[PDB]
Amino acid sequence: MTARNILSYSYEEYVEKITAFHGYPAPGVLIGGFMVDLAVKNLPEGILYDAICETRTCLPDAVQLLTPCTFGNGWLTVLPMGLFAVSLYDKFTGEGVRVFLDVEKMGPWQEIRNWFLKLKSERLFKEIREAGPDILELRNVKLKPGFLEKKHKGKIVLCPQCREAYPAQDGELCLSCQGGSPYL
Amino acid sequence: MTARNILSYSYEEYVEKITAFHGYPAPGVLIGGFMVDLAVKNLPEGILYDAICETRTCLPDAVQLLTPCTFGNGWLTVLPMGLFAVSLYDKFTGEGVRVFLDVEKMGPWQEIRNWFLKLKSERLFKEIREAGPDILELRNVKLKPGFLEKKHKGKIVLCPQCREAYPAQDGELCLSCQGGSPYL
Ligand SMILES: [Cl-]
Ligand SMILES: [Cl-]
Ligand SMILES: [Zn+2]
Ligand SMILES: [Zn+2]
Repeated sequence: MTARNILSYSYEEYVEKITAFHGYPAPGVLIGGFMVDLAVKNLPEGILYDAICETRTCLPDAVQLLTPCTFGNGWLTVLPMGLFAVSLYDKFTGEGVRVFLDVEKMGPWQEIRNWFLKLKSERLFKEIREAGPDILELRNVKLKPGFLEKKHKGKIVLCPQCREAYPAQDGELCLSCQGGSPYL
Repeated sequence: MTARNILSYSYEEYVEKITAFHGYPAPGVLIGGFMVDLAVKNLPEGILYDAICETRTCLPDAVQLLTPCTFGNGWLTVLPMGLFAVSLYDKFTGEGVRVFLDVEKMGPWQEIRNWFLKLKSERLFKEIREAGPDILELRNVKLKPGFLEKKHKGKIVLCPQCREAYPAQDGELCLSCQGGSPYL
């Protein structure tokens, strides 16, 4: 029954939007909402930010649903490191904020803890909403130089093997024909 | 002025949705719409499919906007191989369809060709809509075994260095502390 807006959305509006997009109101994307909300609230007002998720699970959809950063526009980067953390950072300077879960704060919340630590769901969902940002920690960060590199003006050539267009830098065949092909 | 629906959307509804999500009605996401539409139209009726994009640029947002597959639910995989191609495949069997651009078909469309090949925009946008799926080719594919693997029931441990939770398989530190950290 606790009032828990996520950016401009009510918690119920946010649950609606995320089930629509992600397919299920997954704990990770719900918690993810609180994280992105706290992160945005701790950036300077009106700035243009990029995003980094340190896990591929759930958290990217919280970012995509709530921020202008998407996987397809490149403003969201996903580093698959298995860490339930997101950073939002100034695109010009690389200064930003990282938000992650603080298990030290999940005393009052054993369902969130059992979920987070995969220890072996109506109760879980109520807890996420009650906890809100109380299970989160924030830290100022600055991105490494490589994350703010000029993107390269690549020359497009034709792969002799599959006859598709690809960046010439990738080699004498495209990366698929080199062995990256997922297909039999 | 050509009628060009993209799944359930009109071309104008689709342009609206994609500018909202992606930030700009980028040629890639527009073309991407035609691709995902042709792909879905060539899967058996009513089946549950996963998606693969072979480039990170634009094409993922066409998939995310039009299909239930998202980066965060794991039903969309992005293989960053620089190839403007998407496949949709049966999640159970791995049989699917790959769609890509056929430059052989871009005779009537020099603006699309100049864009696709990066050779050095009101005209480009009109052409994409006029061309529709005429610049696309389709091929039946079956995914390699590794893309249909059972996902591992990982044990969650605490990184001694950063004291965040991570999968024990990753090592004695988490992948960030091992060196994957994007932060200074
Ligand atoms: Cl991950
Ligand atoms: Cl790529
Ligand atoms: Zn090739
Ligand atoms: Zn660590």
